[PDB]
Amino acid sequence: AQYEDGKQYTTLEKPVAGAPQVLEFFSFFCPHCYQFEEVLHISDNVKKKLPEGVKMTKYHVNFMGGDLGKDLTQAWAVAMALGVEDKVTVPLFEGVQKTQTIRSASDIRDVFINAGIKGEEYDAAWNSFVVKSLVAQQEKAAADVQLRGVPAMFVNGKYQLNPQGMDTSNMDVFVQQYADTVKYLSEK
Repeated sequence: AQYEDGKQYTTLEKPVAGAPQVLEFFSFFCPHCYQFEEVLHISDNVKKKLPEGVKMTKYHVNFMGGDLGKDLTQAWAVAMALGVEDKVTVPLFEGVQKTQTIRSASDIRDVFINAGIKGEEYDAAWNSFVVKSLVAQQEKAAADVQLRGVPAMFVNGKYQLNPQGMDTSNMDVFVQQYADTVKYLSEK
């Protein structure tokens, strides 16, 4: 009643097994995504509503931005492999959509160095298999769920969260509603 399949979430017709707990696809080029992270703080709020044990996962997509899009996906892999995701996210959104300093593969690297990673660590990580695998892993995940647009978040690999069927009025009300539905979906 409170959460029906079709209002606040749509049950995937052809569910994907082996998928992570809570998956969230995004792109540094996607403007709505900036609103999701920087303004709404969706990623850190949903995390503060998820039950103990469950873990969130973010993947970058390459159908937006051209070759540099693919580089940002690979750049995102490096962010995951090194586990510095909780620091490079903002300056990458700002460097691409706001300041507009990031316009090639070199500027992205420059962001990481200023962030706190050695210039040798980044480059060595960029050409690492763990990174290539993650780029192939992300691409596959995005292809399985037949992703068409970002942002987007899936649960249990069998439930796609619909932001359409939720409160749009109070920005704070949509946040909690978006997080609550994730809590329920996680338990089910």
